[PDB]
Amino acid sequence: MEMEKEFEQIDKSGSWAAIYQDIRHEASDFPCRVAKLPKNKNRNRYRDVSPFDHSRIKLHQEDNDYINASLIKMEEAQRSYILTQGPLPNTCGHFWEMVWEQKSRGVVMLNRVMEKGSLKCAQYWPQKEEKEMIFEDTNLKLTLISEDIKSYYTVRQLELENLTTQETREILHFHYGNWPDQTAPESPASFLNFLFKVRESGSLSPEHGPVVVHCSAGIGRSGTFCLADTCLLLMDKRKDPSSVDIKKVLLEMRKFRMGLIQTADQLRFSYLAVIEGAKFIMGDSSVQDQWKELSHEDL
Ligand code: VO4
Ligand SMILES: [Mg+2]
Repeated sequence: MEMEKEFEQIDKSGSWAAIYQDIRHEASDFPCRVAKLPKNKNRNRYRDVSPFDHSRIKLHQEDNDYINASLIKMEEAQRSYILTQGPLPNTCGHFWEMVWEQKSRGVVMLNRVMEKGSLKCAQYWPQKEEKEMIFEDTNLKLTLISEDIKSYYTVRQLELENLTTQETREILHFHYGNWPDQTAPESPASFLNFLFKVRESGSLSPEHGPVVVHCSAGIGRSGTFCLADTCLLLMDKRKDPSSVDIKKVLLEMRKFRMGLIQTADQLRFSYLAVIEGAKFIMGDSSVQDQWKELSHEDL
């Protein structure tokens, strides 16, 4: 409720840029010394996007434990996320080692491999059932089991095997197809339909490790996805939409990874998505089918 009154006041005053710049100014600044070591240069996709030392995910190998990935641990909401960059050709084994070690069940990919003429993420999962991937460095095998291709997103079932122990795990891949970099999703409905598909899969259960969320840099689209989810969860535990302070939640998330939400329009969209999602949280179950129909996911 209060977020909705704030939304209309910011909209009618045309001050989303100023509100967003305020968040940038107030955001935490913590050291990223490991990310900046010379030996880790080729493990970072972008020179200006690094994990903080205090929240970085450490790989369980004595050689080099570095991956560009951050644990966003939302204490009040009681949910954690791992936000990471799109893996590079040389860090795909590290990525799946992280998924294994952290016991994640879901990977949310919000970008395409090719965007705007450039390669934004390595092809880190197999595209054909009969062409499985072996990651020699980390001793992992990855097989495509099936995929469900909808109009704007795809859900894949993957099998991840630890070749040292022969244990296997099902990993769900939720792949958003039409959310461009530095933009907001096309509609709250299509975004919320996707978010609730991730939720319904069980991938966010506290019984599993944290869901892995990435785009190319792991901060813009990834931050928008996690901000909306966390705000809806906070509202859900209290059953009180007016108790959620979305800018405070975003500043809390930014204690764990720099730069989350990259444009003023992504911040504005986050308000829109949380305000709409609140209808479901507060007991209008029918609204979820409305999002699905407006999503045209079968067209
Ligand atoms: O590739 V993302 O720019 O949305 O951090
Ligand atoms: Mg507010």
